[PDB]
Amino acid sequence: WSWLCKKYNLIH
Amino acid sequence: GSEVSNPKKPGRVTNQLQYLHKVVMKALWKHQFAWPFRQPVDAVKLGLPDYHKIIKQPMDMGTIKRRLENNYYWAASECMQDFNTMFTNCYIYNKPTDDIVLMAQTLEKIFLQKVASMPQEEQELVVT
Ligand SMILES: [N]
Repeated sequence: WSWLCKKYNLIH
Repeated sequence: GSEVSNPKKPGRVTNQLQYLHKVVMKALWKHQFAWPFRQPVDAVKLGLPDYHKIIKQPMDMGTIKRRLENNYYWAASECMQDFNTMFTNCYIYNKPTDDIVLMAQTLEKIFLQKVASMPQEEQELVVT
């Protein structure tokens, strides 16, 4: 939901 | 973290640096695809134990934006190098098929198109 959550799912 | 201000480093405003700040950066910062690049990559929070071994110079749009605001650069070529470093870091660490690589490639294409309309002769600006 958050920036960190989406950044994580994107970079992995 | 990369420095955004240094009194010992020559810096100034030029017509090209002003264009990158008020035209190019203003458009790229608000772009939909910019969200992964607006702040530094946090290897601890993201679980990237080898990021800082592969990436020798981390770079993000927030650092570039602050360098433009602080007159950190001497020439527009320095700002272009930081953008190139930000995009190439993503190309190096991630696989060519990853979605984030295509996001960086698309942002890079916008960046280069906007730079094509930059003033071609660089001239220092001192009037405030
Ligand atoms: N990913």
